[PDB]
Amino acid sequence: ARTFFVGGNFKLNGSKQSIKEIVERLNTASIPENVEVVICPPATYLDYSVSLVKKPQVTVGAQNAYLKASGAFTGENSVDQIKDVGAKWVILGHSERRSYFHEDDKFIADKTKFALGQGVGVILCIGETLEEKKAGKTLDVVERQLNAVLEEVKDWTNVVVAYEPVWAIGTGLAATPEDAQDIHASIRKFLASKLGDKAASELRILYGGSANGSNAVTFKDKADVDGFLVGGASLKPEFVDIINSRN
Amino acid sequence: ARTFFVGGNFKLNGSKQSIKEIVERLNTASIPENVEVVICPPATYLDYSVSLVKKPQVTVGAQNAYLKASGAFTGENSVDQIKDVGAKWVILGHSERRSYFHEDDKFIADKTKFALGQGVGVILCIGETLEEKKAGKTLDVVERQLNAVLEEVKDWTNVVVAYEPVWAIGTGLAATPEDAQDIHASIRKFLASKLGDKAASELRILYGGSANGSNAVTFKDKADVDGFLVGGASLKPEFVDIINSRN
Repeated sequence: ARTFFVGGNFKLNGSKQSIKEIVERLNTASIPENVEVVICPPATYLDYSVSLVKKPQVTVGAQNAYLKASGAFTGENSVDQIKDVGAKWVILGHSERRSYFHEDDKFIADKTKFALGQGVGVILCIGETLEEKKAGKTLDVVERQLNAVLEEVKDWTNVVVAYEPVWAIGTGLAATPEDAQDIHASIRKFLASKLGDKAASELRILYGGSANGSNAVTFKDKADVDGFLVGGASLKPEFVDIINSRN
Repeated sequence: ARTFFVGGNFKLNGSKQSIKEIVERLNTASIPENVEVVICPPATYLDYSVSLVKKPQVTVGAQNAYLKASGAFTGENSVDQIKDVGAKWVILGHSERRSYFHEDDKFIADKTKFALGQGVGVILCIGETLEEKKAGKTLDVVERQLNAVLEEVKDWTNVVVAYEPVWAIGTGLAATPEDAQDIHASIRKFLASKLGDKAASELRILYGGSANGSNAVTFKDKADVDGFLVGGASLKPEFVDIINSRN
């Protein structure tokens, strides 16, 4: 009893035309009532995407936001503006911000605090690199990453956490569901100790690697994979296959 | 040439409601004929804002964008998606991005090139800090910032440059119109050594300092300040009088 959650990170992808299509396709599909989908298009299409959604199961979120609501912060996205057009989620700490935009763990910590504070949900991204994986420093990083927000955030009833196998992206290594089962279970235990087994038992831990149409079922029987944070496949029709990979 | 340009950068501020009132005011205002006005809302509101302007003189721009149109850059803004939505400009290099997100000179130059590729125009920001000003290295700071862009783009038909005296912000220090004239004259004398005087005499150099309703009027008769990159004045009734100042 953890509601299956499916998130779709469009990344720097979409157009009014393609998004329309993407959303019109949900709206229109058979999707369980008891699944939680959140689509996260560029900030440029947030208002627009909202307009378009008609199924109770889906919401939209932003792919980043700052740690202040307003002020002199040219080029950022605010959680106030994201709630203003009806978005309900924010993705924080994605590997692409961590690497390319060198957001540190305290940055994300602060960003998470602030957003949960303003009433928006947070999809928090953790995971290690190849270098880091090869030195078997995987549990280290991930608890280090989680520890920084644990410092600021005491509640977590509105956080979903997604693990991203960064070592498995463009490296030529592949993550199996067994790899994922393992790491999530582990992650869970860690959080059980900091938060209590009740709070940890209800928290969703999303698998964040290459999950797609063909795969998604592969992970239907892994008890600690509560859903997915999909990349490329979210901009495609296989997206709906994912949403139904359980039944 | 040198048609007066007035960009209003809203920074992280606005709601659907308030961007409606500022546009409406703009729609009904009796502001001059050859005047270029660009409003710069939060990404969240570009579509919407475009939808409301009905005035040949006013256009819209974004506050920052990546150096790629699409891909795996979660959280970023794309010049192509800014285009799809109908905005025409992007501010690149603002002191707030150069500082808190530390966009170095080369990133800026890279993003200027690109956006031009794609067809949007750029409001390129440059400015020295105080410390740099104290060392009397304003001219070297500004040249160095501009050269990075000269390196990559040789046609600035589409670039207006914004001069921000970051050293007059917060500091207790104040920039005069005469200050402005001096500097602009100097960055103009310098882009001519490199872009030929014709190109230079056609380049609009804006004052991105604290320009408001009440002092906008003091820069008239400053021959090298072709306009303004306004700030908080932007979200208020007096943006209009800034607009009508050259009159």
